[PDB]
Amino acid sequence: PYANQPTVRITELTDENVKFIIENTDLAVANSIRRVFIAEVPIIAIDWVQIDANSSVLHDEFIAHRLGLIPLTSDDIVDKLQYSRDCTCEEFCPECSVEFTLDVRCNEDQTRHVTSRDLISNSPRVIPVTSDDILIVKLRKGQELRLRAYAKKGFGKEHAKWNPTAGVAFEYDPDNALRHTVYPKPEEWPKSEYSELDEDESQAPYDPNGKPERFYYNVESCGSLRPETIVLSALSGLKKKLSDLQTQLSHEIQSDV
Amino acid sequence: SNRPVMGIVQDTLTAVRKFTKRDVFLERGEVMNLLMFLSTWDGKVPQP
Amino acid sequence: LSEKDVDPVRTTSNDIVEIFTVLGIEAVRKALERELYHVISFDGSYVN
Amino acid sequence: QKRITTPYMTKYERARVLGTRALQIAMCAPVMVELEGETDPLLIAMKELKARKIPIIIRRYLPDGSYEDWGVDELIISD
Amino acid sequence: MIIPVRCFTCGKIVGNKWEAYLGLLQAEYTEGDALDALGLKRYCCRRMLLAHVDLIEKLLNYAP
Amino acid sequence: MIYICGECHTENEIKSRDPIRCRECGYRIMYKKRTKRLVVFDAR
Amino acid sequence: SLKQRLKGKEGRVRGNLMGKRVDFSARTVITPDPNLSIDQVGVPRSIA
Amino acid sequence: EYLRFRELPAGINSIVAIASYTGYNQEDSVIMNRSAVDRGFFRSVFYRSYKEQESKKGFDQEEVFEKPTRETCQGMRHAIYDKLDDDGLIAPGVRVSGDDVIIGKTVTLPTKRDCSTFLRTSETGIVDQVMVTLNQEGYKFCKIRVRSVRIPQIGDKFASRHGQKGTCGIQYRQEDMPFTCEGITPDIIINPHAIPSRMTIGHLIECLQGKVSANKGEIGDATPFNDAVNVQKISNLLSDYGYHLRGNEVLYNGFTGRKITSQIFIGPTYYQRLKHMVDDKIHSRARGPIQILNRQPMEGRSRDGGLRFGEMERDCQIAHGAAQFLRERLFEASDPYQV
Amino acid sequence: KPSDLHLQTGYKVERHMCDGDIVIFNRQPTLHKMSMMGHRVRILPWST
Amino acid sequence: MNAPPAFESFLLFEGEKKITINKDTKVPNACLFTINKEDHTLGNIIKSQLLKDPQVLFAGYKVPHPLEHKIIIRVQTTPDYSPQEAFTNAITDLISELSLLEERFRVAIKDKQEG
Amino acid sequence: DREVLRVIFPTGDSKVVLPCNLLRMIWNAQKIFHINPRLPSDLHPIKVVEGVKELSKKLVIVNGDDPLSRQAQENATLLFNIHLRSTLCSRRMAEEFRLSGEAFDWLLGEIESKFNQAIAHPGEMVGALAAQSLGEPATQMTLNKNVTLGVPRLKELINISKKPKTPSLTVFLLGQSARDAERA
Ligand SMILES: [Zn+2]
Ligand SMILES: [Zn+2]
Ligand SMILES: [Zn+2]
Repeated sequence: PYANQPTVRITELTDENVKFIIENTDLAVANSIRRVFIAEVPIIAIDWVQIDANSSVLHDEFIAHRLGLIPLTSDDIVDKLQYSRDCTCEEFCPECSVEFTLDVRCNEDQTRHVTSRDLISNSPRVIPVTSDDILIVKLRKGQELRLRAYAKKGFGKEHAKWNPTAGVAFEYDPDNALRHTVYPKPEEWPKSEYSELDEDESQAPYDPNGKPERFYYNVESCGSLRPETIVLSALSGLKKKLSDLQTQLSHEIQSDV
Repeated sequence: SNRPVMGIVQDTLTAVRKFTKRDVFLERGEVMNLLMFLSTWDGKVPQP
Repeated sequence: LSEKDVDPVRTTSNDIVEIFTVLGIEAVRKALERELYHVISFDGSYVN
Repeated sequence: QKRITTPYMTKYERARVLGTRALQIAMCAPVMVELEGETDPLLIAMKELKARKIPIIIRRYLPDGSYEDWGVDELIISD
Repeated sequence: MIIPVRCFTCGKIVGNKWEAYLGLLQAEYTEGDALDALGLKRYCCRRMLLAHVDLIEKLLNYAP
Repeated sequence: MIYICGECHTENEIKSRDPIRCRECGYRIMYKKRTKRLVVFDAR
Repeated sequence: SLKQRLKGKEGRVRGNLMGKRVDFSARTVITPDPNLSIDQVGVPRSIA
Repeated sequence: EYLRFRELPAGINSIVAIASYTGYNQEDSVIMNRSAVDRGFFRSVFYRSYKEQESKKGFDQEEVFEKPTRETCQGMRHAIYDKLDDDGLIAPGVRVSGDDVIIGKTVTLPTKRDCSTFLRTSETGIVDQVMVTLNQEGYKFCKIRVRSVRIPQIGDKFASRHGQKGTCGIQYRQEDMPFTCEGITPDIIINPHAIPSRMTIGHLIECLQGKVSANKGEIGDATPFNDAVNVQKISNLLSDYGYHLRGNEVLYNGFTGRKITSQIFIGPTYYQRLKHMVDDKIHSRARGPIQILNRQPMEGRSRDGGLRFGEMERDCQIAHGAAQFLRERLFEASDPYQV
Repeated sequence: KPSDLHLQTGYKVERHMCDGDIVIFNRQPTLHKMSMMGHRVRILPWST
Repeated sequence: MNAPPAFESFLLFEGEKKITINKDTKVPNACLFTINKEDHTLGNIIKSQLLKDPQVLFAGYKVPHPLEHKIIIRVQTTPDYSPQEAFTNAITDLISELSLLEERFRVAIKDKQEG
Repeated sequence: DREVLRVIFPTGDSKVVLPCNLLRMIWNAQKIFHINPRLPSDLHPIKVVEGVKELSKKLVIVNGDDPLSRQAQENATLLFNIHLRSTLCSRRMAEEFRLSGEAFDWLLGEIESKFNQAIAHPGEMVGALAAQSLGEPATQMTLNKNVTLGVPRLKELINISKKPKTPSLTVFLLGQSARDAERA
């Protein structure tokens, strides 16, 4: 029984970012947490595009690429949805995917902007985050885009479109008391926003017994999940990976004996 | 030329020079990480 | 070489053909080795 | 008897003796050495070479046209 | 060709900011001010819009 | 075998024997229409 | 002519006897791999 | 401004870190951000057009566009002829892989031989356009454009604008890449050892100026003989935006989250994807076709040819003393014959 | 048909190149002995 | 042409063990844990948690090859402690820390949202 | 042996290329057998003299007991034997190396073992080896009193030419002319 006893302080919480501090953790746990924010927090994104008509100046898989990158609301439906690989249905079904439609024709002289607002989902829980709107393609008069897409569950470790973060700022030891980074000229380096030093001194005095214990986070959200949901989803997902691992380890230990 | 034809080059050569400096000190965790990448290691951690 | 006050033991020509016709096949064998060694070792390169 | 060539096996003799013996083993030739879980013909030939059991005679041709027949067991292996 | 949907570096959505960015420049904003107004603080995202070339406008000139 | 005219954009049915030429404007550059078979794109 | 076919770098002798194109050969770009041994080569599955 | 480079750019501004990260960028190699590539970073399209012409010339010999039946036509290959439409032409929007027939061409036999066009073996794209018309000679003329999307891979060449070319040695995801305190990861990591011998100082200045340009919001001026621009001036500008004046930043190891002891020079640099992609160069031969005159492996990647085992390669194997391997390459693997 | 797939001693199976296969790996121009060296094949999942 | 599927880095193909334990013959009370389809995420936390155990003599992990998706964790314990027992305790300590972290983050959100 | 060396190396350059590294072999023996340089040695000086004599007979490059073979064998290993004698001498074995009897016996075995490994293998394509060994450096040579050098000079030597590009003649003065600029 040598578990840490982390404490959490949330400094800033908006609709786009959550700023918080974790204290009394190992650097490995703090790094694995940010590393799960990016790669192992599931969301719903378009991963299956079928284009019926595309007269735009962008080729078919150019369009499909953008559709995949469009963030979709995933706050609570993502937990309910199953992985299409795990689901027992056919290619797709409502329990493992969300169907999308896009049918735009340009007939006016003015350029027609095909945006995420033109994506229509079969489930109100999963919609483009913008509903300015993300531009998919611009249509000239006489050009049309007619496609149907399926959005499925996934996480950033597979493709960056399932990464829910727009930048995870991670920091520790802002005053470099541990000297994990050695400045050739410390006076030349800007103070961290979390620096507690005075203007006169550039580095905190070296701490021979110090260890990384306090970690600063700024988890910005793409929009698919609330920033606080990304953190909670990461903490439960990381716990799930460990609990799943221990179940396998228990069998291996039992199997050997 | 009765000498080796290949040696340590680029990163490893630049880093091994830094690594073998007198003032390079490694903590217990750092050392155990490096020994994971030593295929010929006998499994005995040397006295620091 | 025949000139007075000129050392006839060390006085040498870099011209291989001149050495052969004056000193012989074994002298040019040695001279050829020295001349080839000069070009190889000129930049510090070493060949066995 | 009356051999002037080196008593050591040359690197070129080792390469061909092992390669030739491996093919013989690969062609179901009897294995002179006892093998335990060895199925690669080339690794088996290495065991025979170490055990000095390869049934091959190396015939070294001299420049004058004569030859000396050496048994692989007679020659000194580099290892 | 067209404004990338996400910033290449961090994945922030930038494909809904090109028209707003152009409008701000129309409003006499400097490029730095317009990027700040759009919330692009990291220079990776500012790179996306500051260096974008909208060739799709040229392509729409050609009749389908 | 529908063919879209390269200039006036008119779908034209041309057999393997009749000449390739627009019915309306007589343009000589034709384009095959997009196949009815639907290809699946991963949005990656 | 016949003489032209035999002489030169691309001739019959130098181009087809001293050197020739061979089966069971592969070519592709090379990239670093510090996790391989010096005596290993990482090979694509398509070539394998 | 006068080269129209703004109107038709040939590159992307990349967050480039000059660091020795994992040894996968050594010797002019490059580490790319897998997540950035997943977002379209340096994604490119390869368009290849195939032109085929049906011409009738001779007393009873003619060429036509049609689907060649394995029984009716004499010549035939192990490729797939199912994609071809009734008029012998593949349709746009159809996925095509290696050993696929895009143009069905049959020449009447003096029943009929097969001259059908086979898609390039490596190529795996989608038929983009199928243009049919009359060529200058008045014969029916078809051009087929096949579109293939090229996602940057390991082995693809990338260069800065300073002669620092390099293939991609590995691609790391965003979490694996080193990050700044702001969460910025480099799109590309180049080895520091590429700079000293090459002395591409303009690369370092562009990175420093690029950082100021992105933060300031102004396109930087790198006109060569301009006293108004100095490294010190650029460095002073960078300080005003809360960065180290020399372009260094404290980076954290992405695998462990620990600060890297050395601060890494990182900033925006314009890189360009070069035409040379590994998938266009990878070539393997294992008992292919042989040429008629010499009965030796064919020549060229597009012909499934063998690699040349030339005199230099032969001289090398003589020094090795590998007589049997030399015999394999020059006799057994090229043109074994009996007389 | 498995009858033709049945193997018996003396048959040869032309199997795919696998890990540990010995190959000669060459860079041109081949100037010295180390320009061609033997390598053990390791299969890795990319095209280089 | 040779691009592995993206899912291959976290999905086990049929017949693949998630984790295997191999005794280390070099030294006593040492085992090697080969975990499939895992990366520095779990390797680092498990290694760092093991180093907190006073009965663990050696704890270390490695990714043998970035293109492969294996992590090898080497654990050496004292004679009275088993590497397998250290591994299980390390995960429980990690799970307890993560579960406690989840609870304290939820409270922080509620406090921040409330005011 | 000292006088023989003076003839072989009139310039006095003692750096040579020889099969076995005796100084490192001695260093290995000191570490392997934990030789203590401070304590007196138990290695009899005569065992050093006799041991080296026996070793020299084992290092055979030209086998045969006839006078022609014996002379070639003496000539083939002349330099190594001189180096061996001046390194494994009794004075030095007792003064600085301080090897013990066990260490010295091991040392003699290593020299024999490493010397035999150095002998050229029959079938070695030494001509191809020499061509590549003298050709690979040429790929790093530059092209152009001044004297021709690099690749252009290498051509003149192998393309032996009636008229060299830069013929020259190094003349050494014999009598007082050498040391007198006026007389020179
Ligand atoms: Zn389902
Ligand atoms: Zn960004
Ligand atoms: Zn028309």
